[PDB]
Formats: sequence, C-alpha cells, structure tokens
Amino acid sequence: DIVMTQSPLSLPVTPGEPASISCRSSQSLLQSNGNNYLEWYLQKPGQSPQLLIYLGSNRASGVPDRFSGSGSGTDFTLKISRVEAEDAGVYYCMQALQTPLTFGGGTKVEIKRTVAAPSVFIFPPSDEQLKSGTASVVCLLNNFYPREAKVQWKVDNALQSGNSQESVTEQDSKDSTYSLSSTLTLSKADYEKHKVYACEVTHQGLSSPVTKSFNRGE
Amino acid sequence: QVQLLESGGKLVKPGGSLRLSCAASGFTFSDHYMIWIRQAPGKGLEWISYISSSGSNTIYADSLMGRFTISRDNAKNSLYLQMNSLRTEDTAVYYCARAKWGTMGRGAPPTIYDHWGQGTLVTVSSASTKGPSVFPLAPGGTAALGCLVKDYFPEPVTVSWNSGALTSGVHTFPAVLQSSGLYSLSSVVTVPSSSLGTQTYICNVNHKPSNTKVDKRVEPK
Ligand SMILES: [N+]
Ligand SMILES: [N+]
Repeated sequence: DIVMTQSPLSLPVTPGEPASISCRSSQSLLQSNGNNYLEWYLQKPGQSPQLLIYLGSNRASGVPDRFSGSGSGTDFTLKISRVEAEDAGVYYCMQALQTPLTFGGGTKVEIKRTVAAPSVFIFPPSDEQLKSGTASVVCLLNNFYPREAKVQWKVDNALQSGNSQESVTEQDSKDSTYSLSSTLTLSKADYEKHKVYACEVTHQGLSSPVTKSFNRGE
Repeated sequence: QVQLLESGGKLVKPGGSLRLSCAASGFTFSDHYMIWIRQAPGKGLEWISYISSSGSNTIYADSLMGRFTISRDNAKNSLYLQMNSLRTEDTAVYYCARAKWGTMGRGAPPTIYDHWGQGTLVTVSSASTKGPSVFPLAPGGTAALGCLVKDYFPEPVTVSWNSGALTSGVHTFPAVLQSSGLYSLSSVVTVPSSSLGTQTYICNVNHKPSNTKVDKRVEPK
C-alpha cells in the first residue's frame, strides 16, 4: 500500500499568522497527465471530515479562501494563509491514486493565545446522589490557557492519589481556551468520614495556587 | 442540498451482525461511486469500501477478511454496509461519502469525496445497555453550575441546557470510562451570579441507546 506521513504532528499558531501542514507519500501521486491525486480534509471535534483540497491543489466549493494546496509527486503542503481561531482541529491528507485509500496520520492545529488563568469552582455531592449511596465531588477549571494544569485533592489536608478522574474539553473554537473537570468519587460512608474537601489548582496564569473547599459530609 | 445520513449504528455483541444504511438526497445517486470510511475512538481515518454506481464493482479493505458487504439500492437512493462476525476493533464511527468522480480504471479508486454524512457509531461489546443517572451540580461576579451524568453505557449522551436556549458558556466534558465498565461526565455552564434563584436552569440529558431523556433542575442550595 501507499504510506502517507504528515508533518508536523501538532502545530501551534497564533491567529493572523500562516500555517503549513506537510504530507509525504511513499509513492508518487503524479500521473502522466500532469495531475496529482492527493486530497486534504478537515475534522473539527465531534464533526465529520470535510473536504478542503482535491487533486492536489483544487479548493472545494465552500472552503474558505484562506486554504490552499501545493506540491507534486511525493510531497504536498496544505497552506492556511491567515489562521483563524475556528481553524482548530485535525487535518488529514489522503492519496486518491491507488486502492486501498490511505490517510496520513493527521495534524492537530492548536490556536495560540494569551495566558488565561482558570476560574476554579467546586461542587459538593447532591442530596439525591447521596440517597443512592455514593458521593461524587467535582472541581471545575474553566476557560484557561495553556492546556497544562495540575489539580491536587485534599481530604482533611490529606493528599489524595489515584482516586480522581480528569476530563478536558477540546480547544474552544471562539476564545481558544480549555476547560477541565476533576471528579473525586467516594461511597457515602467514606464521604461521611471526612469534613473538609478541597481542590488545589496550579496554572501558569496563576501567580500562586488557588484553592476551593467546603464543609459538611460528616 | 447534497445530504448523506447514516443510520443503523448501535450496540452489538462480538460475533453478531449489523446492517448500516446511508440515505442520499440532493443529487443523482446513480451517477456516483459511494464510499464507506470509519474512525475508531482515538484513531484516524480508515477507508473501508466503495461501490460503483451500478454496484458492479465492490472493493474492501483486506484487513476485514471479507466480513463486510457493501451494497446499493439506486431506486431508494440508499447505500448499505452489511457487517458480519463483528469484532471489538470494528467499534468506530462509520461515515458514508460521495465520490465526485468515478474510477479512471485499472483498479484506481474513485476520487473527490466532497460530501460526508454525520456518521453512525457502532459499538461492538458484550456489556448491557444502561441509562444514565443525572445529578445536579448546585452553585456578584460569575457563578458555575452543571449536571453530573453518571453510570451509562454505551456512548453517546447529548446534554442541552434550557432546551437549547442556553448555549453560552456551556462545557460538556468528554466521557470517562470507569472500573465499573460505565461512562460518566459532567456538563457545566457559567452564568451571572445575580441570576441564581431568578433564572431557572435545566439540563436536558438524552441517551438514545437506552431511550432515556431526563430533564434535571439545577437550583442553588
Ligand atoms: N441489523
Ligand atoms: N466497557
């Protein structure tokens, strides 16, 4: 089969600047008629792929004017002349010369923006959940950048480990920020053996760690 | 409005069978090759098969070992994929796509996949369907509130706020699989602190696999 390799893997870029994603094919996609059978696609989070460029350089109908395709033979480039916040996503190249159709590994465009500290919120377990026999404690880190952030739980000033699950949203297509949830789940009996539940957050935009806590549950 | 709409994806057990459908509209269905592409969770795009306008040429990825059969009904403007002897690695979102140009010949594939459907999720697993339990995350500046959608299987769940009228500031986190074999996630929203107690907030959770729709009121403690 034909092997498609893309470069870079991750491409951080600020809006207004250009971005170039490279696609390399193990076999020449140029035919004797002078055409290259290489296609580019965009997949935003949770959406179907969308055709951007076909036959190497032809922009598909409806694609924004800032997308262009270049190259020939074994090397091609998707060029975004002026990146915008909504360009965050994954871009794939696909060879259309031979069967089976093969795709590149994909390139994720990250939108660089100014540092933004997280807004931290803590939610105690609801009475309805406690009546079911368990207690989930949720700590929210909202709209921050860069993506890197750390969360440390404390139960009566006892550091917690390996009992918390994290989830991170994809980069917001508008403000280019991230959000993170950290969920500490315990049984009602265990939850009722301790009083103070705290969530400590560290982030680049924070001059010092921020903490949020609450009482009750004992 | 060239529209492709997949259907049929659902939970299915290993070794079972499943038929996917793809309804086309807005163009001459009989003029185009049709494609099937899938995307397993956390992976890229994988081509599965394509079929010629009249269904004479049916090609598949070798790795499938002939377990899939692509068919076509030009009268009903419908594309099909019969998936047999399903395996765990078959779990993926399956897209159908139209090819603008047919094959040039000599085994070359059709080109220009200009329109893709929304995709239909197939989950190959032996675990049973289980609906979610929805709990509130109860909360001048800005306040935060949300809903805990816990213990459901399989994916997905859709979460709205105020029946879709509240979208600003909403963050519905990706689901996380727990040791129980079930998924859980939280959906949060930031709102004016002065709105707490005055503007009511409701999260509408929908879990199509279990036919579960739950509206939960999020009031301050
Ligand atoms: N089926
Ligand atoms: N599971």
